Amino acid sequence: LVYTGKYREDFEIEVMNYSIEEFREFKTTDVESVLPFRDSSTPTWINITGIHRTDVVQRVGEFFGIHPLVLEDILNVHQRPKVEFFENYVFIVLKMFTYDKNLHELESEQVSLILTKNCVLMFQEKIGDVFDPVRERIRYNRGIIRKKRADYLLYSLIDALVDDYFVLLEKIDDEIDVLEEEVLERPEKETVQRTHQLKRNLVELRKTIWPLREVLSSLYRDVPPLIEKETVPYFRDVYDHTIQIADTVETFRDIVSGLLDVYLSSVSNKTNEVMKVLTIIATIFMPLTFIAGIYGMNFEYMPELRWKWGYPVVLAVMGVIAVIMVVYFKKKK
Amino acid sequence: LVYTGKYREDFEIEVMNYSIEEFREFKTTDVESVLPFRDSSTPTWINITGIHRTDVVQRVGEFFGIHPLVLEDILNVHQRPKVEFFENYVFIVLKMFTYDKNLHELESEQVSLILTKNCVLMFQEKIGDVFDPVRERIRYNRGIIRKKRADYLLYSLIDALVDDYFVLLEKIDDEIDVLEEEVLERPEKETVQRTHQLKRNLVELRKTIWPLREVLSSLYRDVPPLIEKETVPYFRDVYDHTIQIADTVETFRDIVSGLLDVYLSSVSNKTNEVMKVLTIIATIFMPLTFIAGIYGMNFEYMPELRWKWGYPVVLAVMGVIAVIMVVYFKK
Amino acid sequence: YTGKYREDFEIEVMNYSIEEFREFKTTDVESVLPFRDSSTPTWINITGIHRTDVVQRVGEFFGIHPLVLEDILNVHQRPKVEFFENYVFIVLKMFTYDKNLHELESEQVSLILTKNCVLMFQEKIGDVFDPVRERIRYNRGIIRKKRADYLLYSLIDALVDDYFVLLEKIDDEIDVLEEEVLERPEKETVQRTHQLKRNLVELRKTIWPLREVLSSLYRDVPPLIEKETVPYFRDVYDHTIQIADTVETFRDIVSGLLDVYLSSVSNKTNEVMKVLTIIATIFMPLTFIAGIYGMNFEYMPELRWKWGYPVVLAVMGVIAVIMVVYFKKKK
Amino acid sequence: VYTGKYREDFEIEVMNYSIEEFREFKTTDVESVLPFRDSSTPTWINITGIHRTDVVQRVGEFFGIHPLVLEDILNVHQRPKVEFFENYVFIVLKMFTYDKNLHELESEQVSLILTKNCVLMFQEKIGDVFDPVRERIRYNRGIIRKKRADYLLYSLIDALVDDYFVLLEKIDDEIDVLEEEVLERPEKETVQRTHQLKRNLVELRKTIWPLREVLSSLYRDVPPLIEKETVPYFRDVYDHTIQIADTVETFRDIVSGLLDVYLSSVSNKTNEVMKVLTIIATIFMPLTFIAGIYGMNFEYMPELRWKWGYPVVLAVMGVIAVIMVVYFKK
Amino acid sequence: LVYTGKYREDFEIEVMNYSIEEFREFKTTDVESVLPFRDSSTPTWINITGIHRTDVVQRVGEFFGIHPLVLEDILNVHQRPKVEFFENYVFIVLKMFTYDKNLHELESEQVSLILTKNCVLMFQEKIGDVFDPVRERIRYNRGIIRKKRADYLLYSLIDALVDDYFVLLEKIDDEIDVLEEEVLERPEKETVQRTHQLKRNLVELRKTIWPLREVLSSLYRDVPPLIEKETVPYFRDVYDHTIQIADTVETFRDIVSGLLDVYLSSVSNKTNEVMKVLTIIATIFMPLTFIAGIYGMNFEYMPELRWKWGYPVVLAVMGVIAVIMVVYFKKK
Repeated sequence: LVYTGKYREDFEIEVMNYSIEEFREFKTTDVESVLPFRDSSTPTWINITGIHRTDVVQRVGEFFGIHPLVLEDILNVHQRPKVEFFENYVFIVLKMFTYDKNLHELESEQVSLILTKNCVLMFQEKIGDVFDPVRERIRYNRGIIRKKRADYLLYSLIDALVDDYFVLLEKIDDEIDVLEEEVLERPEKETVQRTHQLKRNLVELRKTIWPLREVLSSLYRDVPPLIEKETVPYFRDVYDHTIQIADTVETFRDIVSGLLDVYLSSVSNKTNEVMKVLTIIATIFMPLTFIAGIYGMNFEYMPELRWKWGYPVVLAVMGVIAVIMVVYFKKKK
Repeated sequence: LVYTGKYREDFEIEVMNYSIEEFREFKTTDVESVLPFRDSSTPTWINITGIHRTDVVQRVGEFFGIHPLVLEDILNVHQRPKVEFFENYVFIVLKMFTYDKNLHELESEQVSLILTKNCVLMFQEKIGDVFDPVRERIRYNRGIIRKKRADYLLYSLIDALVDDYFVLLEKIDDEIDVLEEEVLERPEKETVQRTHQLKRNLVELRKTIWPLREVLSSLYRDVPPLIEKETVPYFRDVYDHTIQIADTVETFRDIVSGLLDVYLSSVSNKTNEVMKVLTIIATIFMPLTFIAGIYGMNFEYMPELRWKWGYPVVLAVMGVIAVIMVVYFKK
Repeated sequence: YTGKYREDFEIEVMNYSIEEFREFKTTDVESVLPFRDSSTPTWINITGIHRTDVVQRVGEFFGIHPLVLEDILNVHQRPKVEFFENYVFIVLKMFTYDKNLHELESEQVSLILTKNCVLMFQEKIGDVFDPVRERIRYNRGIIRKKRADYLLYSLIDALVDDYFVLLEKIDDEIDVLEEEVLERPEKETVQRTHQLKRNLVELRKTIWPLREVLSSLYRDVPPLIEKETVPYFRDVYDHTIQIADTVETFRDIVSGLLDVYLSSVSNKTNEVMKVLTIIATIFMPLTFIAGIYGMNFEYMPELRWKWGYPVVLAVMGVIAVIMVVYFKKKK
Repeated sequence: VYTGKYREDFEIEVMNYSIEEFREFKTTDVESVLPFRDSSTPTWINITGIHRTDVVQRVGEFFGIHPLVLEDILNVHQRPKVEFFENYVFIVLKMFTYDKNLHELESEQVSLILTKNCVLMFQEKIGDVFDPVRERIRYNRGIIRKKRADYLLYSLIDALVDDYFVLLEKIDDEIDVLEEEVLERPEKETVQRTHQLKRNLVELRKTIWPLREVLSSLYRDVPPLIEKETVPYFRDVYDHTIQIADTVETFRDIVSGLLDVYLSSVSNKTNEVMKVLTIIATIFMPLTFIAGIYGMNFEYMPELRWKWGYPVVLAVMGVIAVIMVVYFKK
Repeated sequence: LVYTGKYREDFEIEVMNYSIEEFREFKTTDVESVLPFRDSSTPTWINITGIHRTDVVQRVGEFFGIHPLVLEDILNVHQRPKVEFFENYVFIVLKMFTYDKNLHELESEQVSLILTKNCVLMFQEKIGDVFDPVRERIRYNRGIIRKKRADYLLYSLIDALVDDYFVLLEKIDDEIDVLEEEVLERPEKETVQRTHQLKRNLVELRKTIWPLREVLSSLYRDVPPLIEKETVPYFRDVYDHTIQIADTVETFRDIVSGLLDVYLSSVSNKTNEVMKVLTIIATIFMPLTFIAGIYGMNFEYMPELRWKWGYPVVLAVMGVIAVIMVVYFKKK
């Protein structure tokens, strides 16, 4: 039993049993109070927050007769999502994402679950989730959520985790718009440094959902013990929502790529803005310096003193030269 | 039960009850007057504008016995279009899209409606809709919209909404037409800030349309309380169009996709072209200037004055070198 | 009249029957008017519509909407079909592209079919109706035995066939541009493409919305008899598909033209600087040294060192030459 | 009207199988394949050389096929689709092939029509991926004999699915060659080759993208055929096109990023020259200016009044050049 | 039978024979010493080094009746990792990579293996492998490897193989962080070369592992000759790795792909930065030297002498004009 997560602080127990009639919920740290709900007729949902605790799970897990490896695998926070099939229960590896705005940081939380008999087990590390509206449906008798069983109750949680990324979408757009305005007006250094932060976290997001599809697809392909009549209409929708994300990822991939060019295109303009100055100055002096060089040189036959008005006439012909090119300038280049 | 919308200004109600025989249309802001129309055997079409009113949503919902969310989710002005079937009513979320050509921006208004029995409730935040020609055929008993019930009206309402997207695409292309031309001829940075945001507007669009197919797809394969037969092929025609719509959207991206580089394409090439102009100037005068710079420097031995006419001969040897370079240039 | 041609003007009327035929050229505007109630379908040519006296007369003579007259006076307008209880106004263009220089001209052809007459309006001289005149002249086709209904289409189909030549015009220039860009590349090429690609976009400006224009009568034609012109519209639209595709076909190619052309010169940007560097970087050192002896001092090494003039120059030569080996090093 | 580029060869073949026995033949006779319209066992039919409008018209009118359905086949340039009917099934498909020698992707349309137990397959030229499919029909190998023409069609399409994977292998290998050239020994005109590949890659996306609807239309419906013995099978095929198209989008980024390597290589070697050009002119311009002053002529010359002036002038400016050396690369 | 490798130097053959009872091993380059152990009912692990030998590999291939082309394929050191299936034994193409951090080099080592009956063939290129701790378990009876057969050891070989790929990436991972710091701050020349080499080796990396993933799924779905599901679930562990490894490879691919263009905007922006200096340094002296060259010329009418204090005045006006350029600067 090895917990490799960073949350070893708080622990919490919550159990929500429901039926076509009533609803019940409580928060008791008692380990042996939530266990007798296992053989309950009505589907009994159980929450375990603060999964860092090995002692409680070691009692609860072995009260359910859970395979030893499955116990520690839960405590392992470094894992690629999957599903563990058994003759009694079904285990699934999941992840939750949280992106704090006004900052670029991607944190994750691994949620594990085991569906045995009528009981659904949700295992949390810290406080907070997107499965609160699910409880709202349970508590307020919203839909067929009171009638159906654990596999649907599980799907209700599965359906919620799907919407988790949809909520995360607007969180992404926030940092984009801030980064947008940085690029759109007065672009500067560290912007590209911020670009990578947005760019790196971008593909990283889809990278997680990518194998998670087959994790859910294999379920949608098999599920022998659970009712497939209920299953097929459930997961097929979730199976569709991954396409909604598949486009949504590329949606921002084009934005990040496109907006990146704007900061890059400005430099070319800025370069062109400067290289026009270096151009016009070099074109109005070096040819005239050539004139100053010839008369600067002294030869055998000197027409300067020979011809009348040798000195003043030199400035005259050069003055026009400086003008005629300006007319040729101030145009499209 | 909080309205987070940007329009809490005005509040409007309109009621239209019709049939193959009779017809009536009127605007009564009275919440009590529209209530007894719940038991109407004829299809009841009701307009409700100014959804900012929490009490009206509550009051109308109470008398109709509506779930809190179904009333509250409407007050939530930020929501994804979807469909929920019920034993009595049908929860539907829609999004009206509007675009102005002068100022480039995508403005929208969320639309939700509920259909139970013969009752239909259209909801709006602000004034304006595309259902004006719909009311025409209703009012003048034109089409089959009178002959059938609210179920076909439900289609007829959505039909006008889906049709609006086609017209919207027409405005988009012309904005692209002007935009794409500006980059071609004019390497000036004004369209650049316009493009990426106008591109973003189209990018914003596909985010809605793609999952919006489920709104059709759900009704297309199910409609348990609604009548069978007719309901599906009418939706099919729309479900066929929503394919063409989304395919039309992605097609537009290809234009803007490489159009961004065209801006950089001209600038980079012109910059280098300017360098070419600067190059040929600095390369021809300096060596010829270097010549006179040598004679500008004096020494003890000057063969130039030893052999007569050393002045004009130098002018000749320089003139050819400058020309033969220009000949070498323009290669 | 918003056009620029106020010079050339001509009036022609070719009235036919199932038996006989008549044609005449009378500059009098009042002369063609009594042909309105002529039992036989009367086709009328009006070239040089710049004259408002003919515009104002005919419009008031047939009772034509004032804006429709202005629509003819407006030479810059999208093709369309205007449905009315009596007549139908249609905007059409005649595309002509010379191979000598890149330019595509378009003359608007408006037509109004009312009662017993069909009107053709030309801005300047020239059309594709010369063989159509022959069909009215030589009794070729069903144009004689039918009324103004197919008589109008006989004018239409000839215009439809005109687009084919235009594709052949551009495609030839494309094939030339294929040889101009992909191989033997030079400047001003893109500028020719900048004219061609622009006209290519300018081409889709008309044809693409012209589909609905031809599709306007596809399912309608209210005053005239139907199902004769409908299968015509079918095959006519069968042609414009390949046309618009051919338009789009060139676009993808034309894109690949500049794209490869872009990286070509932008890579030579470095190559150009290679020449500008090696030339300018060998002068400033030498020009300075050759500019030293121009200065004045108390002690002169020029006179102190015998052969002061040639020795200094002789040694600096190789010092500038070794720069070539100093340069040219593989970057 | 046949607008295709293959009007040369033509061939007709019919493969009729059972759960026990099997028979096949090659007869160009148009009236030999028609009486198998009422064949109990599912009939598989191969027709290459769709340029012939007579057979398509003859066989089509024999099956009561709508002229437009026969006309859509005559059109060789078309987007894949699915059209359900109360009797038969009409589906349009495409075949893509790439050669490594010259960078180009050749295309071919396959329009199949399933009516009851009769399946039609139409081609322009010789060559297909249905050869290993025939083997199972030939050797009584697998479930393919037991199930009907619906699973046959499923298998026919299923075989066409993996064809893209192998087709994806081609471009990825071309990428590998492109990975080599752009990075190692960067070369001009390679972008032109790359831009063609870009044009080739986008060209492929035109088919697979609406082909999702092609698969989704079938999979989520199947009105005439047996649903539960067909629908879950279409899924895996409908699942693959997601896995396929995602791999397609993957290459789009791969080639895009590597395309900028050659671009980045140029600007770097460009700037490589610029920094050198800078320090050359910047040092002599002030120095040349100084000597140019003493070259000027006036009424008063203090240079002669400067004791030991000449040796120190060239020396005092000698330090100015030195302090700029360390200043370089600050 | 053509050897295409670079190691024609050394040769060695080790044979490790064990059972559920004992263990025994020997190292004999003699060909006819390792052959009679073919009919051994006990699992026999046979090392094969000196793959340059076309004759012995043939001879052993002759002794086992191995297909001639397969023998040449073993002699072929240029091949995609795959599995050649046979009715009795099984041929598999594999690779072993080694990377040093000092000099960036990804070297390749192809090891083919064939398990016939109880005999295990392992074709080495040169001396040494990562199977050193694997030999300990066979020798010192460490684990259930003794109680099980060589088919279980067959997967135990993959363990040493895959564990290398883990450490391999861990070695390679060190360079990216450094290359980042090279790109993020203090960017310079040769950075592209490191960006090239590390990515180039990474290209070679996926080019090997990605098709090597098909090796497992080839057997994992079947394993026809050996025991099924008594070997298959072991593959599932590496099956998780071979996908995650290539994704961890893909991780480095995406990072380097992004790390590259950051350096592009780094230089290109600072390219103009130096051009700012060259512009303002040159353009100010362009007229100055020209002005000095004006009076450098000589004429019949010289107003310089006509103008009192001609020398100090001219040098005075050029003092302020050159300075205002920096004030004329700071525009855009």
